[PDB]
Amino acid sequence: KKPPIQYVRCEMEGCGTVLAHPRYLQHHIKYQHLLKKKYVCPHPSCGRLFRLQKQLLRHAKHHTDQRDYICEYCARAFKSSHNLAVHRMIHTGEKPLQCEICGFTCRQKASLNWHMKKHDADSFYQFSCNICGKKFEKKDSVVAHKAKSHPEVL
Amino acid sequence: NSLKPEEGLEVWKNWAQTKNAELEKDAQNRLAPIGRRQLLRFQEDLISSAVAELNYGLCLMTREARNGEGEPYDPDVLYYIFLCIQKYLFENGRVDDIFSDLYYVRFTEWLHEVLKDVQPRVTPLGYVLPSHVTEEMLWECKQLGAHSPSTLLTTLMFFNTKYFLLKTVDQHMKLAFSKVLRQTKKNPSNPKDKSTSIRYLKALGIHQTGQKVTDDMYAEQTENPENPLRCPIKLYDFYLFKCPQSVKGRNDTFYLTPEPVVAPNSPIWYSVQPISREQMGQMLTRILVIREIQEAIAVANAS
Amino acid sequence: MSTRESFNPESYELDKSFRLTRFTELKGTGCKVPQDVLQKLLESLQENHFQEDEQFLGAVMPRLGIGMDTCVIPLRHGGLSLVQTTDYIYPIVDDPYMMGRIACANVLSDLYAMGVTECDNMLMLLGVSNKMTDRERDKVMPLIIQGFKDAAEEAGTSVTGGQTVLNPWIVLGGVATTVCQPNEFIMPDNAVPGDVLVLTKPLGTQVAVAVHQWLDIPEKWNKIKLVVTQEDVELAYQEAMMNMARLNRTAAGLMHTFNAHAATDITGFGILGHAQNLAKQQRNEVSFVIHNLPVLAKMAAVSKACGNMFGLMHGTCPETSGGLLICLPREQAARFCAEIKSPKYGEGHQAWIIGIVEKGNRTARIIDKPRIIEVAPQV
Amino acid sequence: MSTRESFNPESYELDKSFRLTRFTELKGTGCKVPQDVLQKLLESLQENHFQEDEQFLGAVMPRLGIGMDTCVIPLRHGGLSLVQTTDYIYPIVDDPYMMGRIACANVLSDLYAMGVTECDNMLMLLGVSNKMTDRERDKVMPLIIQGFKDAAEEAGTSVTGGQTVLNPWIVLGGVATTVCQPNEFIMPDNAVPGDVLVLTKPLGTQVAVAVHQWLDIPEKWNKIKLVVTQEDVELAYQEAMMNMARLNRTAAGLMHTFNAHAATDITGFGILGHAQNLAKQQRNEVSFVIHNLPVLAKMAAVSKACGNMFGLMHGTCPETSGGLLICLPREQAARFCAEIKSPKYGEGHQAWIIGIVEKGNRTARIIDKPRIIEVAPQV
Amino acid sequence: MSTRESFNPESYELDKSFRLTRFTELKGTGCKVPQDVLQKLLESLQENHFQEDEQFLGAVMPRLGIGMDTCVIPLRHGGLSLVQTTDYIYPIVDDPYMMGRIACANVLSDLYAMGVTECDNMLMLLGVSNKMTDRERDKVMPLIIQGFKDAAEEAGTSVTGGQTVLNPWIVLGGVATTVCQPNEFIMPDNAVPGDVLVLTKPLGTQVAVAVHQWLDIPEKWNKIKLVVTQEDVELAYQEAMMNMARLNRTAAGLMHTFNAHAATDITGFGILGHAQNLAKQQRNEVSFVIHNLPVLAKMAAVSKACGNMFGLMHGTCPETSGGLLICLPREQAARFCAEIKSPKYGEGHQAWIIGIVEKGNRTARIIDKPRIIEVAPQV
DNA sequence: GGAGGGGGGTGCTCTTAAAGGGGCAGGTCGC
DNA sequence: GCGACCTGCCCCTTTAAGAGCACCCCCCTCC
Ligand SMILES: [Zn+2]
Ligand SMILES: [Zn+2]
Ligand SMILES: [Zn+2]
Ligand SMILES: [Zn+2]
Ligand SMILES: [Zn+2]
Repeated sequence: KKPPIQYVRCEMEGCGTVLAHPRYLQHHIKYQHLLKKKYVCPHPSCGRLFRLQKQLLRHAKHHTDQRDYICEYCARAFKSSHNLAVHRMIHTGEKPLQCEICGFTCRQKASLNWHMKKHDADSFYQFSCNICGKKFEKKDSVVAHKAKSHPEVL
Repeated sequence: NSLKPEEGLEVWKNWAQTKNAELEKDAQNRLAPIGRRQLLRFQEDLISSAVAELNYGLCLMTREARNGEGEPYDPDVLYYIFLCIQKYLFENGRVDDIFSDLYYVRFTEWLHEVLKDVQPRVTPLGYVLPSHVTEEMLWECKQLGAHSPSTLLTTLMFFNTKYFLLKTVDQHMKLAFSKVLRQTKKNPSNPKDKSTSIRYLKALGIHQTGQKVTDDMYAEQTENPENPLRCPIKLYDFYLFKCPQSVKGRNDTFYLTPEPVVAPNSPIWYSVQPISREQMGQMLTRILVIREIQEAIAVANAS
Repeated sequence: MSTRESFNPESYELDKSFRLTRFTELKGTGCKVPQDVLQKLLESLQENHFQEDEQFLGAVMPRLGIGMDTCVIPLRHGGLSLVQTTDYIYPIVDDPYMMGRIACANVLSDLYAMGVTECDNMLMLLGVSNKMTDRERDKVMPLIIQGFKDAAEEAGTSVTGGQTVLNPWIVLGGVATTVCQPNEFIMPDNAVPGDVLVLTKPLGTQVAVAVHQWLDIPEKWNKIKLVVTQEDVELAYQEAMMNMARLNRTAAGLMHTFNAHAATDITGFGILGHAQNLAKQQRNEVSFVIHNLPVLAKMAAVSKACGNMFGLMHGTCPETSGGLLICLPREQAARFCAEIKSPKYGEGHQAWIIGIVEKGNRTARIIDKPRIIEVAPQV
Repeated sequence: MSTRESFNPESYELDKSFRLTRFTELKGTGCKVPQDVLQKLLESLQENHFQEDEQFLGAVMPRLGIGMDTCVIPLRHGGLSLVQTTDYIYPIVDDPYMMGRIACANVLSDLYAMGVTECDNMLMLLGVSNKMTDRERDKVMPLIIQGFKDAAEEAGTSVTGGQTVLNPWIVLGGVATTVCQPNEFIMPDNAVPGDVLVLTKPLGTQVAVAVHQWLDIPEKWNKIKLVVTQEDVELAYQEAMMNMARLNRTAAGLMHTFNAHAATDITGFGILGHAQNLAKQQRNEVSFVIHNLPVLAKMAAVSKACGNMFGLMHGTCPETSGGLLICLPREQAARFCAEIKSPKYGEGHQAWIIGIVEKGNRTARIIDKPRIIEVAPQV
Repeated sequence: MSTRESFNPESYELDKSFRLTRFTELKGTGCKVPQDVLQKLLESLQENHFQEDEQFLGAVMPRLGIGMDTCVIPLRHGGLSLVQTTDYIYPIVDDPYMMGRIACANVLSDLYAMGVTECDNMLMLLGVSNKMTDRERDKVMPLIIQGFKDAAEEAGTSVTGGQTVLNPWIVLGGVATTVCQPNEFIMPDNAVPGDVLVLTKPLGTQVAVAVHQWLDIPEKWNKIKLVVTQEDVELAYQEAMMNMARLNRTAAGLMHTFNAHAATDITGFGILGHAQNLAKQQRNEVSFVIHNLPVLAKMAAVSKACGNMFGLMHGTCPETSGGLLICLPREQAARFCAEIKSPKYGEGHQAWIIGIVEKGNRTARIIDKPRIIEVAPQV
């Protein structure tokens, strides 16, 4: 039932994203731009704000302590499947990423970001967040920084 | 000089003539390793011989090389003849090193087997027999020095086994870079003396503990002002300068396998994988044949 | 000419619609429409049994050389080895001078894969198109010849001799030969575990070349009008054309300097196809793994848009005049890129470490989710 | 398949309608429609101003070898000279295996024209047509490769490389390289007045091949039947096929024995096409005259039917894997032809003294009223 | 032996149409459609009212050591114990040799659940189908018996008796007995919160068996041919046959090493039923929860496609010669899987931690969305 | 009957920040 | 003078959590 692939771009300014199908364009527009909403996490002290309704359900996982994912080898409990997937790399002993200058291999991009400091590369990076001038390379990284740090809360 | 290439050329020519006669009388088709289609034959001249033909030709000489009397050569004179062959190759433009090049590995194996169970001969009325192979012989033939990674690695073995008197293979193998130490120990008596030497503890198993005597338990090298090309301290310093930085500070092995590819302006010559035991023994078997080292170890152990 | 920014047909008094690439029929799979079949045919050409000769009673050196590239043939006299290669590339660029230079560079690249810095002689095959007006042939072939000769001059050799034949598609190529001593070249069979792979030129040249052809056709352009604009496509075309016309002489020099074990040229097939070819030659049990993939700017997205036509991610995209895939230890590779990037001898050019030499299998592979390093547009 | 006397498409699970020559647009001119333009282009690619170098203040031997073919390149080591040739052609014979032998013989023909008898290496180019059916390719191409390797074996050489490309027309060829001392090749510039030119193979293979291809279609065959009988083609076709698969190696050896002042290969441009080229490089003021053209059986009459498509009489009839043209002295020629006719080992063949040599302008010419000799086919 | 090559009926003078599995009415629910009722019957035959004996004014192990399997039955002499088990499975694999090995392994698996690594004697029940012809009986039964004896040999025991009876379906099974000291077997009644369950064999063997028998019925295959290719079914069937024909001697031996509290086997009733039976036995108030479900590659897709036939995600699919569900502490379990993968004795196999143990009411459940682990067909 | 739209909920790949264990490097007390 | 012990700070790796797209599932639909 997979429809043929076509590419359509959100003509709205500030969103140059191109989507895999015309189907997804309606969902993108509605859930991102047109649907302007604000919610508050029910937790007494969270004080966070999420415009989508999907995000809150994920956020509820953070405040609770329900761990439904168990590693095959060490029987350790995780809150999300992808966290487990990253954990399994320890047991299989695989290091996918690799620095392109000194050939230094790591397991996660967080390690690589640390290594890039040795091979000083922020000089050629152009993007940066307005608050604390983080000096990122790409754009969505600034959004991730604004999410984890400089959080939007009440 | 000490080493004569004409003798090696003559021996190779005689063997090649005999082998060609054998092949032609057998009249069995056999194809050369060259690009053009031709029946395999061992050139009566060394230089024209292909890379593979020299290896196979050189391997069989260890078993078929004859003399005018017809008696097989003794191991020492045979090694001398091979050194003469190498000198001849160097003189006429060939750059191959029959003792170190990877394409000549089998020749080294056969030579090691020939020289494995050799012993000095007291057959002459004199109680000491002077081996034909000499220190100046290897120096002239570019076996020893800083020319190539393999020759330098062999040079360290030559000086290590002469001064530290590590005749046994195990004594060398137990050696490690951490154990070897270099101390200037500059003497104020002579201004700007700049004395330098490397010391190594000797494996003398005695009940008593502690350092009884500094000199008795240790062997120290010394600078050679007669030629800077021969100073063991200089070669050792140059050895470390051409080794990976990671290995320095390691106590596992001292000798590192040469890199198969090197250039005159290459910062590094050696890998991080220590030479194999078989290669260590093959290198040692050849070094002991030298006359200077032989008499030096004969005096040391006796005393 | 080199100085002129581009070849303008009007200036040479040719029809404006004239395009050199018109004569060829470009395909998504490149000139290598069959991959396995052409690979088997190439193996059959080099397939030889009598050369074993009882292995010459030992670990005899292979007359085939790499087996798949730059065969080395020992000579009867002098103890020398003849090292020659051949490669033919159809026109894929609109500037005949640059295309001839690209053909010469592609022909010479195979020698540089074995550290043969200097070349002795080069031959030239100059195919002439049947469907080419007599007047056009007199304005393009001189330019292609001049580019070939200039590239040969830049490589320290002179193009003497050759052959000229008529074919429906223009065929450009030649033979580069060198009579060198054993220490002059590097036999690619010494790879050991723990090494790293270095790429001297970015991937994705084929995509950049092909897309520039779509810039005029409105049917094909609309399929990617959203992913990639036109000015960036033109920039990628310029950079790929300039990249394909360099020479790997500096790569060979640093290869000798920095204790390289094995190397190969990424020409045709793909990076993965050539990596698999290289892995088979290794004496040890070493399997390559490629983690990164340098691709020209805005070329991975075009590959995604075009579906199975290109397939950059899987590494099966064909390349022309591609870089070297060296196998150096970690520290040497780290120093390798620094020296090549900013050398005193010549102009600077980047190099990336893309993989790690793993042990056991004698196979090549790309991780399921390789990282894409968008090469900056020479800024 | 070597022992098989002919090609049986039904024996390889192929429909009888399959013809190997079907994949090429065989024109009367053969490979190249023009000779003036092709000659000019070849001269352009064989010309380099920096090559002259004021003759190095002396009598430097040409670096282009013959000047037009089989370039000789001095080497750095031991005064050796690198002599290599390249030549590519398209299928003209239905038999696959015999086509490979013809292709191999064509490449080495240039090499044997310089006196070189033994070769070191020989790359090859396998152009597999995109129109070819997949099933046929897996069975037809191996026949060509095997035949080419067998011819290389006959030549005392091994094929240890090559390249495969896609091309509307099957393209076959290769490059042969020989590194030889100065006393192993003959520079063709010592011709002196009072000599005779010797052609070692019968002229007119292209006529037979083309007419045999026309055999099937009746539109053109109707008029050819008037001038010659059909049964002549079958034996003439076989003779042309076989004369294009025998190497000139024996003839090369006899040049050394018989003071061959110069030699060339008759291929592509025709007997008069190469007569002028061979003359232009002679350092002595000489001219060649062809008093006899030993045409193949009845092919001369067949050429009369088509006014210009073949043009044998004027001598500009393309030939493939043709014989040599040796300018021996008058006395030597007598024994040379006899020696090649009855060798000690055997397998002799006839050689014809096409003409003589006279002093004058550096040009070639076929007399206004040439005589024709109809070589007797062997059966 | 049939381990060297797959069982071919013709090799043993059997027709192509012959298949051993034809002698059983295979069904997706296993050899027991009303699993719940058979549990009641087994409880009825096990339960004995006199064994309580007023508790003997103390707390001592019961005759039915756990009330579900491997009764201990203490003896008189030397205070020893008599652990004895029985099991019967109808043929599920075409190969008779491997089928006999599977039956022996299933018979022995019950003892290994209690930690007993040695068997003094074993009996065999061999049933010959009525429908089987005489020519088949003397060709298949010897293979079955040879496989059974070979499996017994690997277990350090000997089959030294049994019984043979006629049956509509082939019935293959045995009975294993061991007389052991009180310290040689782990009584599976201990379990404390914080422990982690461990499985030694992947699930979904019944699905692989059923699918392999659907490759001959056109009606069934078309329903499932969409989701899985034939090669996947072949490799899954091979893996299941190899797994089902494997002894748990190593797991039983390691159980003592790593302080195992309780264990069982997954033969029949699925993973959930056996866990539920095990949970009731525990003295403490502990309930099991299973988060991971290792399944043979691609079998889960078939399981969900077929509908309410297997329900692996519900832990109800029956299994034959299944693994051990061992309850170990966290760090011991972490070490347990490491050692079983690469034992000192060699020939290791992977194991998984499929769940946790928590305070409850002596019950076992499976999370709503188990994380299906696709075990690859290693070697 | 139906393929297309609307509404909803979800897994997966990527990214970043926070937490944490290991190890290098001080200051203080004892011998 | 030399060492052991406590503690502080940095390095590098692993876990935790948000963003958004591609996807499926269900339902409805008027043509
Ligand atoms: Zn948008
Ligand atoms: Zn919250
Ligand atoms: Zn884990
Ligand atoms: Zn780095
Ligand atoms: Zn910030």
